[PDB]
Amino acid sequence: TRYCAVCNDYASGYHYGVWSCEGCKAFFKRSIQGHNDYMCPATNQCTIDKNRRKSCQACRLRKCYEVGMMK
Amino acid sequence: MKETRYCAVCNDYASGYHYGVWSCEGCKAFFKRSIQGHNDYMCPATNQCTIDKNRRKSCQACRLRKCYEVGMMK
DNA sequence: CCAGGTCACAGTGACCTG
DNA sequence: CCAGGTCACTGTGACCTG
Ligand SMILES: [Zn+2]
Ligand SMILES: [Zn+2]
Ligand SMILES: [Zn+2]
Ligand SMILES: [Zn+2]
Repeated sequence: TRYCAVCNDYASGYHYGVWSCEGCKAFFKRSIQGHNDYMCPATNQCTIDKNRRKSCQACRLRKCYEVGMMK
Repeated sequence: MKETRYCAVCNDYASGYHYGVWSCEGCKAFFKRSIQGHNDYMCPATNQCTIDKNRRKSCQACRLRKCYEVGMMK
């Protein structure tokens, strides 16, 4: 029992370099294909979790990189 | 004197006066859906998000909050 | 006018393919 | 096993209807 390094949902495998859910995986995936900068609605410290992850993409991506994800 | 109207909620161009405040089509539809039943809205931060035109799709909780704050009434 | 409907559209994530 | 694809679902907001 492994948990997403990004949001802590249950991981599905080791994706882009860390343990991660299908959600963070695909998100990260989408991200590297090109995207306008994201915007945090608050102060750049959101709580990324299983639910809240859909809300702050900016924080999600940041956390994506922080925990390691890379192509 | 006033050249334009702005959305009391998000500050984007207002389109009419909906739910009792000048509002954009976005905030109007948002509020509409929200009053149409139970809502599980969450804040990803501390319940003090900035709702503007770019951050509006981001926190539905705070958006609703301001909807009510500024006067919207069903 | 406005309220409430509608629907093309974009992000999402579970699941498939290779 | 995984990366990268797919696509059913869902929330949005621009528009329409009554
Ligand atoms: Zn995750
Ligand atoms: Zn954030
Ligand atoms: Zn608005
Ligand atoms: Zn919020």
